[PDB]
Amino acid sequence: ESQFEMDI
Amino acid sequence: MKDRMKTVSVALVLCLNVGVDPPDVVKTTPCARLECWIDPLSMGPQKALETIGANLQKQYENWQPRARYKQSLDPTVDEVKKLCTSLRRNAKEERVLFHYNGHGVPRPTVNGEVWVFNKNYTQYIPLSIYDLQTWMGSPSIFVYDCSNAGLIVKSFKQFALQREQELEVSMKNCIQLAACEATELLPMIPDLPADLFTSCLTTPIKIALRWFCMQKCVSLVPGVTLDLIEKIPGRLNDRRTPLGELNWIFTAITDTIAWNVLPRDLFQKLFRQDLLVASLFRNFLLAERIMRSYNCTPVSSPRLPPTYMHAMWQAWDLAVDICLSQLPTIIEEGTAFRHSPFFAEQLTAFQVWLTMGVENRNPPEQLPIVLQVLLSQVHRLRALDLLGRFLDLGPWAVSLALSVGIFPYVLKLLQSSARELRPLLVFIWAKILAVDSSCQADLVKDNGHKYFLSVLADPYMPAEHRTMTAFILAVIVNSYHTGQEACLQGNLIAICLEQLNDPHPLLRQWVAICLGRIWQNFDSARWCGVRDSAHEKLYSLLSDPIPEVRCAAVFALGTFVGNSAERTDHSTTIDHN
Amino acid sequence: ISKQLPQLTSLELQYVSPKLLMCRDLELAVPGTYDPNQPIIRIQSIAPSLQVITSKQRPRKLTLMGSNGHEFVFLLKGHEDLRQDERV
Amino acid sequence: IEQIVVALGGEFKLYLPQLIPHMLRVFMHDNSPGRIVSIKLLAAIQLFGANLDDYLHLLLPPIVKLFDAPEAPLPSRKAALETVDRLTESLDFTDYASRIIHPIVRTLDQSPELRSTAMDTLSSLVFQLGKKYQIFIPMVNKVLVRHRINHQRYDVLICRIVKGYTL
Ligand SMILES: [Mg+2]
Ligand SMILES: [Mg+2]
Repeated sequence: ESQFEMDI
Repeated sequence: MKDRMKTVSVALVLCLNVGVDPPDVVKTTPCARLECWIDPLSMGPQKALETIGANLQKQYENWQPRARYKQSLDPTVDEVKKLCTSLRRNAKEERVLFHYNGHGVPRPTVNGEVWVFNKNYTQYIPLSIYDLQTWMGSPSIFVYDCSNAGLIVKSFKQFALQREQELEVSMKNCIQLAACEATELLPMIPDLPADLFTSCLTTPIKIALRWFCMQKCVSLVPGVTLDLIEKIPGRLNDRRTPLGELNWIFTAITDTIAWNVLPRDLFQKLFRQDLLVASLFRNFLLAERIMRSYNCTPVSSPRLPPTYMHAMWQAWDLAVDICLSQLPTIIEEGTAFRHSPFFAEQLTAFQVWLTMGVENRNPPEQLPIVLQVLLSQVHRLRALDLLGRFLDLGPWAVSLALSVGIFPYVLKLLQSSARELRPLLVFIWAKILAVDSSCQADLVKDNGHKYFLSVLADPYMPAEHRTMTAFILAVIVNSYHTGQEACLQGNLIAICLEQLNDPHPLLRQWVAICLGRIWQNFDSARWCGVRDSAHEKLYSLLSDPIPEVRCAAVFALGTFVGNSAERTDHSTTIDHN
Repeated sequence: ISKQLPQLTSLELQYVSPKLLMCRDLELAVPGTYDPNQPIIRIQSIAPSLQVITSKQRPRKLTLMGSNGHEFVFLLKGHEDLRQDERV
Repeated sequence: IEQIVVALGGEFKLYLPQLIPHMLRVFMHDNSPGRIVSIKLLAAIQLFGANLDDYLHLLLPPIVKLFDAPEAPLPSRKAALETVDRLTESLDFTDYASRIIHPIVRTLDQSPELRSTAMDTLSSLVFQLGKKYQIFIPMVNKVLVRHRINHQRYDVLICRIVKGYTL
């Protein structure tokens, strides 16, 4: 999905 | 960005004929025949080839682990035709990447002739770029590590034109990356890898640090050399290690440069549509910077403006210098690794710009940095605050924020477990919806609407945020026509009815508007409306001293009855009253 | 295993014996010489890699550097009892 | 030196620091009839290219001083102008814009003999600077209008910069 990983 | 075409398969075609030097090779002392960090002479003609191929595979998997792998070692003619045909069959509409090495091949001709053969060098086999284009007629990306690589690109374009002319009785879909111009050769430098262009595109670090050590005229960090650079601990994706932080900074800088140099028409196509294309161009900028120093000029199609002159590269060198001054002791003593102030300073500069922003100014150059900061859990609160303050300017400020891709990230932050982020996400979404109400039901397809319902429910939240939340709910209910059921599942009507007695003029207006918008064409909340005698409370707002509240009450009440009357039945009593 | 051994042509000390690679003047005489009436030639360094010779059996070539700066070349071979050669 | 520079394509950077003192001394004390030695040096310098990345700030005083030295034979000043014009194609002269622009304006005023070449030099510098040259537009034009000075490329570049599109 997102181009970059998110530390949700 | 609805166009989400992706790369499905990668073809690795190697011509590393270990032990054979073409007749036009100048040899040998500075040859530095290091390929994929392998020296073929220590393993022999067969083990080395397979080992190098394995490393090339690993280097590509780091960027797109899901790609379909396809490899040929010294393929001739039918082997390539069959490979390209099979890959086209695997995915006929998606992109294919074609990587040609050419180190063991004589300098290319206008036709692309290559030394592929049945283990007998006298069988050069002339090839045809035209035929290669025919086999791979799909959208595709080409990488050429040839010495006179630009010659191939020129022939490719001329053949594409020829084909188009024949069709008047692929040019616009191909992307090409060539190592250097048609009139120059790759450097023979004893300290560099032979596959310099590949290394820059596939391993952005490593050579970047090696170059740093070699290129710097006078080192300012005594004691740091290659013996330590090759011992730096950590995984590339482990955000808290030296290499992790360096990769994060590198990405942020290269995105900032692309944002601030290219026209938007190219930026969106190259750095957002496809993960692999964006990664390759991001690394290409580094390859340009490094190869310039050796009298080589990398060539690409589409052509980009030059970037080696940009000021941001100085920031990179500074960050690298700071990191490396800690490396000795960390290795020798084990001292804890300290993080750089890079992002803190970039946020500070943004904050300074915000002091007095106007439309008639260059946009801030650091929005791509804020986008990166929002991905972590250290400075998230500050980045969100500064973003909010930026968005408080007139609508133009919002459009810029939209053009970089805040939207798909704030949708993810919307469902985090944090509670302290409530007023910030509410403010940001209130402004985005106030400016761009066309969002294709993203807040009601996912669980974002539930978040805002809970936000409204919280009895201790200040009225300013309750008002913004009520606004957001009114917008998504009237805007999407799918939130119509969700607002009933959460008993939004009960909440609004309770909140009709709120002393604040705007909560009274927006709550009444929400109720009016709910009672439009709902069958379920035709019945819920009549069932709870909601109108009985709304008419009391007709006594409100402020005419804006009376208008909102008249709207909600008239809509309530106008739609409830569709049944008539016993509700005709209400209709007349 | 039988597929791979013919492809072995050399060994580097870093993968088989890092302790030798890191030497150091060891105060030991070069194995091939000692004369009580002359100065003792001390071992100064060991070549970074060994060359494997391919035959029915595989001896390895070693080179040592001595205190006099000369190269000394020895052939290292296992699977044989050399005490007979010494007596001869 | 020229032959070595051509042979040592990307390696000359490791040896250049040991020759700079001699080139500088030649520029300071050129006693040839009248400046043929320094002219030969200028011809050699034009081929260095990227090798001057970290040394441009050392070799671009005396060229300008020669340019601003109205005693030397005319071919020397023209050679200095051509040298800077060619160097502009490969090196970043952003930080030296004020250093270069001021001497040229004086030359434009002082004598028509170097007028044509000087205008060509401006065209190359402005091209590289682009919008960065906007801060200098009013001053140079003020001098240009004193004399019958025009140029197809300078005038087009300035009009494009003012309009806001230079591509
Ligand atoms: Mg035997
Ligand atoms: Mg033996």
